[PDB]
Amino acid sequence: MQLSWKDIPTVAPANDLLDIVLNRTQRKTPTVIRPGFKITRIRAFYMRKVKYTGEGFVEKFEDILKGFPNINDVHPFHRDLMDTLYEKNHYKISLAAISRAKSLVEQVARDYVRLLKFGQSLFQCKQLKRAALGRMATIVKKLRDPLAYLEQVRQHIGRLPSIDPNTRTLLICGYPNVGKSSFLRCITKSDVDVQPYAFTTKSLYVGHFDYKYLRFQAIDTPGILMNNIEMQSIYAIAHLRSCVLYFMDLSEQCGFTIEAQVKLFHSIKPLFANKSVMVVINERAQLLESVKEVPGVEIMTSSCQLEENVMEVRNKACEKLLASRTPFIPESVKNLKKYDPEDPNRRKLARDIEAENGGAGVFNVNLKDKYLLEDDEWKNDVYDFLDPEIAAKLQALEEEEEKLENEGFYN
Amino acid sequence: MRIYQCHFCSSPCYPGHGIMFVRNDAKEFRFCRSKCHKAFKQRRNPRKLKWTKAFRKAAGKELAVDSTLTFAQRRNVPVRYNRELVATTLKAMARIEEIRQKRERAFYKNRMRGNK
Amino acid sequence: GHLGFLPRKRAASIRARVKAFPKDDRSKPVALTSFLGYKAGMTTIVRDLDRPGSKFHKREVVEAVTVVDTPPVVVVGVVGYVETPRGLRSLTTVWAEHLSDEVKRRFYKNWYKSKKKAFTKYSAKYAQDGAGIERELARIKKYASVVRVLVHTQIRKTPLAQKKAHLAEIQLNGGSISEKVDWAREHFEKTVAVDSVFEQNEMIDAIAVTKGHGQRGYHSRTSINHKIYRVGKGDDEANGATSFDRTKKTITPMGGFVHYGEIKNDFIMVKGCIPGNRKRIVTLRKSLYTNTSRKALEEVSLKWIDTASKFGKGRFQTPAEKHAFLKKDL
Amino acid sequence: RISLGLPVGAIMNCADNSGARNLYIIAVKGSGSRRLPAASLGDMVMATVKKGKPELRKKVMPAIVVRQAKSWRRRDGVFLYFEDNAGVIANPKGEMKGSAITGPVGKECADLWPRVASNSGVVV
Amino acid sequence: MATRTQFENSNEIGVFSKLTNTYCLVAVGGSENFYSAFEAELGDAIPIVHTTIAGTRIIGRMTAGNRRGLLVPTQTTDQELQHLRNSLPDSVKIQRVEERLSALGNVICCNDYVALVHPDIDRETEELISDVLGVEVFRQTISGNILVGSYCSLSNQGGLVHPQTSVQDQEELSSLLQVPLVAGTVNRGSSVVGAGMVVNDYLAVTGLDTTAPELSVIESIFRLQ
RNA sequence: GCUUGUGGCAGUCAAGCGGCGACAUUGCUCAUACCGAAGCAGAAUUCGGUAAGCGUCUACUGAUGAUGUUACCGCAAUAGUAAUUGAACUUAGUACGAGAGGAACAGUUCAUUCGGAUAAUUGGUUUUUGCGGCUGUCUGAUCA
Ligand SMILES: [Zn+2]
Repeated sequence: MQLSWKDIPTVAPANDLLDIVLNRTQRKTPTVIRPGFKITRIRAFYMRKVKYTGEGFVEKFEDILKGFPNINDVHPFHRDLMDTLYEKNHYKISLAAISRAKSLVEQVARDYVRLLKFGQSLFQCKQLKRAALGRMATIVKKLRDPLAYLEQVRQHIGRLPSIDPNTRTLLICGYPNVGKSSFLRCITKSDVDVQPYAFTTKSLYVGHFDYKYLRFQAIDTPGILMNNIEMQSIYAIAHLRSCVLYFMDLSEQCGFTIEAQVKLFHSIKPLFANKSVMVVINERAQLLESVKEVPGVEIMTSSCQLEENVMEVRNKACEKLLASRTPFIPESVKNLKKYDPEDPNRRKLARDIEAENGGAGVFNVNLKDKYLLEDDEWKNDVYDFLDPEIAAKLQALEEEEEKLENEGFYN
Repeated sequence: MRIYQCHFCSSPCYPGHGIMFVRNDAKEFRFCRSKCHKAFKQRRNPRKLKWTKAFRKAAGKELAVDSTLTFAQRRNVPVRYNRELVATTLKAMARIEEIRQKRERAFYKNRMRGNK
Repeated sequence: GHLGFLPRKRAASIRARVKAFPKDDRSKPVALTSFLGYKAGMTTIVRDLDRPGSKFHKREVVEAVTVVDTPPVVVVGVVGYVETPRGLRSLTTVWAEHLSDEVKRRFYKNWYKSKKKAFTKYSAKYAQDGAGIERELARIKKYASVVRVLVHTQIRKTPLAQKKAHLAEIQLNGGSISEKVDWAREHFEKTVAVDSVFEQNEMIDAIAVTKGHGQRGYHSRTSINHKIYRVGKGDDEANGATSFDRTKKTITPMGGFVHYGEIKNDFIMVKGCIPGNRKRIVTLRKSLYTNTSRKALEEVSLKWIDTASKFGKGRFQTPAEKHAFLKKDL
Repeated sequence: RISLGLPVGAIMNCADNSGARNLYIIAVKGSGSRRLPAASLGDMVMATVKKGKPELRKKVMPAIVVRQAKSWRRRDGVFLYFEDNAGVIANPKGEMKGSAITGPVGKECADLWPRVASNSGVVV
Repeated sequence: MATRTQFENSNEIGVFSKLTNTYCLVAVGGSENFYSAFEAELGDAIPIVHTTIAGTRIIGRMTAGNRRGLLVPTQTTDQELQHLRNSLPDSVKIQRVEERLSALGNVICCNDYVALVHPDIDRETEELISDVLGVEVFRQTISGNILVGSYCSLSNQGGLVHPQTSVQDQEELSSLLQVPLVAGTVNRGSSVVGAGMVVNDYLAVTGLDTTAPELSVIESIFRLQ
């Protein structure tokens, strides 16, 4: 499945949903009837309205199931991410209830349509018609609670970032918002709240960048101290192919003790060993030496507010992920200069002269003004006889008639 | 402009007139009028049709080559133009017509030989 | 069917009268607003399309262009109109005292049998300094607000057996109506040319009666937005030539036109096909307004015009070119 | 516009080196409405291969008409017709399958489809 | 130096343009901003002339030429020929061919010193191509492709071939051209490399879809720097 | 002063009506165009309203028939009315957007259908009953 779900249709509230379907049938079906109408016509008239009303409810329920993905069939990563943000049992219950409501609606049509088609009076068909649509309203009316939950999930699930577990990614982890949040914006074009309070980020972020002509996407964790919000990062670390970067501070940011960070690191050590982790830091060496026990980790003292150190860590991370006759050139070519985007004296182009003539489409492209001639002198001026040297050859053509105008037989 | 002469009749085909045929060996074939197109399908030989210049020049009805005619010369080596060349070439056209018309002053009575 | 034209009954007459004229221009110099002519067959033209942004920009294009015979027009009088709550009303009309025999024929059906006693007492009204004529003209200047000129075509100059001049009104434009009527004063018995009323690339519309079919045809139509390409002085030579061809030619095809004679007077080349068959009179009007579009404003660099005989398949544009074609002669 | 000469259901030859012997047309992409709209030179039509690659049984794929064989009016003034009608095989984006195209190819079609012209050697 | 542009939002740069080391040709049409693409990167280095071939916008595919002249199809009009001669330097020869083939850009490929032609072309035109262009001519088919000019792009610095040209095909062809050759794609997998881009000894233009590795490959193989 | 959209049975409560009782209540049984709201970032989209536009003997019509006589030129009371859908350039790969994708206004160019004209040209179309050719029939026979 694709990494985007913004196409899910909106789930209207039960109160609005009930009005939409009932009003839709009324406007799209005939209304004029009299007791003197034919019995067969009356039954057919009511049958179409009942059938149309059932289809309207089915369409919305059918479309809802189509748009909403199955929580346990998308991806092991997205499975938990949706579960953590949208409880699985509630999510399944809402979809299951929608299917049950649709099945009941189908039962409503089968039961009453069969009864209606055998009616013999206008009131019987009319009253039974209300009974047919009466249960549909009751079924939908009691479905208000699950419907509200679906809409809230719909307006939030589609907004979730389109993170791709399959492709290369760079996970960011460490003590809550210790320099890590600002790191993502430095790598590439992305925005993250920089205000340094403990949990500056509540959800995941992605920042795309390219190295070796290959796409990469950096991922920022909400924060790790359990908390349900923190649970999102735990599954991201495990089920994402990446080399996670651990963030710490030594001298400038947050002044926090490295002892707590080192001890907290050992808690995650068993889980994320298969990722070739790296450690970035903004008796101290001895404390880090405990983390250095893992051969696949390194400590990089760096500053998180300049590009030189940002690339130093990133360059190593990128390698880690993948570790798994003569030409003719006129002098005028190099005598000129590369196009200047904003120099007023730059060589103006027809793309700009067109605007001077009122616009692009209105400018009449003139094949003239780029002409090579000995001298123009006009600039505006059977046609095979225009080749030069014909006039000179006329000297061998004047005396042709002298040998045929004085001899009989065409005289 | 510079219309092409019909291959089946040598008659120039002015713009918007005549029909053209495109084959796999296209060598574009132009018919001046429906008669040539229909006649071409019937495999009528130009050397036999008495009313086409192909037969008239081949059969000796009129001359085949002349000094001015050799300069038909649908040249494809253009040179930078000038009004003096254009103006002078206009005089050549008048002389070309004059000499060609002068050449058009005799063979339609030369064939009268033997019928004096 | 199209209810805009139904009922599909007979046209009022062979001649079609212009129901509406250009609104007004009280600042531009006084000039005519319409003209008369005849359907002089049709021809074909080739030109380079200078239209920007087009699929055929700078490429040659073929289009059928109609030619209308528009011999000079002479003014026989003027008509004054005054606004009234019940609509415009004709106040007074005057005449030039020397209406041509063609005009005099227009007022008689059995012209040969009639004594031919055309305008005589009105003609005698010119036997003095114009007191009677001027006074009637003065009230028009004092009272009239819109002035329409009475003019007729020089039918004697057209290859038509009729000889009965077509007479119709043409509305004037310009400010200071005193000058407008004064303009008509100078033109009494004088002739006007199309070159003084139209120009190349100008947009015009023509109104005429469609061809009959012996209930079909014989209806007035006003196909709007027809472009004028060339306004040629038919009396002069090289009317059919072009700047980039510079060979002397005449617009008249070899053998003339089908059911029409040679052209020996002013003519206009118009885009499309003006309604009405050959020999049908057509009245010309200029767009009814100041149309502004790229199609209208685009100029035409005419390249070559077909002038070959239409009575079969043509081969040459002139008998001189036919020399490159004889027992019956020599 | 040009005169139509390929009514729906027509069959003709293939003008490309894709190996197809003949093409069968069942519909015209972007079909108009009124008599069905007959196909013409340069138009894209849904067609199926009658004989040739055996895997193409009852397979419908977009095709581009390169010849019409029906006399039509062209903006260039002259009226002309082709010896025979033929099409080419390409995807909706114009990615020609056959690396080369032979036989007459309409000038309008060549300009309309840049890649088809690139794959045609006997254009015009 | 390599430029990424489009004509009428089309990636086939070589269809609507033809460029050499001494002159540049660009097709006219509904759009006009395509002219400024070359002008911005060329300026006064070489002339840029708006022109059509037989009234078509496929000038790039219908014509072939080199720095010493131009070769145009049999359907070229005198107006275009006369205008082209008067809008180009003196050292640019122009002549029409008389052959069944018409799409010269697809059927023929040439550079400033060597040329490749359809093996089925007549013998007479081979001499004309060499004389007009002053270049060597060899009958060749790139990896069996018959339209050399469409699936192959050549220059003095180097050349490019469509991806099916294996290393064996690249090496054998390199002997004739005596220049490095790379087999790949342009405009994000477009097999028609010749039509997809136009390149010379000092300038290269490719379609918008051209990916970074494709753009770098063109830059490296053609030795832009 | 008929008609459409919201069920049967059973039960709590009550704004009120004077012991009855509204709604809440518990158990099973449009594709087009213009506006307002929508986590509507873009594209696409739903919802609500507006236009109901836009789509899956006699009816009619040809003709004729005192307003001094005729003819020309005019006004208009009145009746009918039409245009419609889609596509290409540019504004665009800009705005927006981590990315994938990706608009709008204005300025231009075309295509389908509908309708009024045209027969310049293309064609179904021949009593050019125009040429050339042919079959039988000629008159004894070149001549038909
Ligand atoms: Zn002929």
